[PDB]
Amino acid sequence: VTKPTIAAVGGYAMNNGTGTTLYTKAADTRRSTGSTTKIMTAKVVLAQSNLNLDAKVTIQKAYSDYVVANNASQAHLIVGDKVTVRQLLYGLMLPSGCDAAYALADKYGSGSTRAARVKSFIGKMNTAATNLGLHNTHFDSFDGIGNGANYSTPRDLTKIASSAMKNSTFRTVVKTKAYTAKTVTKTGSIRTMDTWKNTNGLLSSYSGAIGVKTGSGPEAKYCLVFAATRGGKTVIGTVLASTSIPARESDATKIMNYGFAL
Repeated sequence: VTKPTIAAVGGYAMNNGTGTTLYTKAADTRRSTGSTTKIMTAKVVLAQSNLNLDAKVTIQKAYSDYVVANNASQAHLIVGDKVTVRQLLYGLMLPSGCDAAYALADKYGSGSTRAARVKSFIGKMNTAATNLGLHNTHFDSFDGIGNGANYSTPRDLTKIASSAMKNSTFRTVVKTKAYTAKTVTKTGSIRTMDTWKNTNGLLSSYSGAIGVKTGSGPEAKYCLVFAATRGGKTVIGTVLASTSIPARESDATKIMNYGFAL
């Protein structure tokens, strides 16, 4: 059809299976990523050699005080509770839990203090980007809150998502609309947390939708990394700095419809 007009200042889409570019709009112009940064955190974790999805992590007061201070989005994890790595991945990706991101960084970074392990974890995120051969991506935080040193591009981010989608656990989490965690309490009892719902509205509005993660920030504005399959063909892409929640959703709908019609 005809190229669609979108509100996002940055946009990109490709055939996930072949790598062929389908849509472009300032595809290689660097911008702030906000919470879309959490896609890489999940990717690094899932690639750890010492990965055990059933391993349990104790929620520290630090994770809790962190979201309060930066008034970040959270999964409402309760300090004292024991949560598995698998549950933390759902907490990170669905409601966009920055408290979960912190817990994952602290667990998989290497070092003797929490401060040292987060530093090491962020170093791992950048190494992963270099290994993907990226040139316009740099991380300064494990969640996207950090600073102006936290940037990427619509093309770079799409390649990061495509790489993560190669992991079945990642694909499973990302297409999940709702998840309810049953955690272990400080005294040993089982707690049913309030249900977590995925912030990505395409999972319900766009048929074939299968991913992947919304994002936002004071500088990043409204972002979304999307993916969908139809006729055995899957297009994956990114939209950076759209003007609102609904606008970001139609931007992506428009790009995907165009990509499938090419």
